[PDB]
Amino acid sequence: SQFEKQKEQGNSLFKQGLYREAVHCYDQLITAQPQNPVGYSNKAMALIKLGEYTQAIQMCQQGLRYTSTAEHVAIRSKLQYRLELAQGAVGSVQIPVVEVDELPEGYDRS
Repeated sequence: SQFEKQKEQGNSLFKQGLYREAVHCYDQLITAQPQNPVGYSNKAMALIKLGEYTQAIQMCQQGLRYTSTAEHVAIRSKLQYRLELAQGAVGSVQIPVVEVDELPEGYDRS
């Protein structure tokens, strides 16, 4: 029986820029024992990273149910912090980290 092993082994994947795998690395906590907010303190940060803010808020309000104690004194406010920003990014973009652009097909050829 384990929990932190599968989750921590994807904390890097969440930071590699391939977030689709990183969602799929924190979902097993919400199914192994959802009685812990940490399962909603990393998925709740990778769903937003693809653009699924709509699903991230549906996880923030399901992790704040498990921060009733000092074992999660910061997660108690990190799911709120992201909820407090998902309602302004589910249809807008002012915190991008992987956006891209090209030339106007008329640049100075240099």
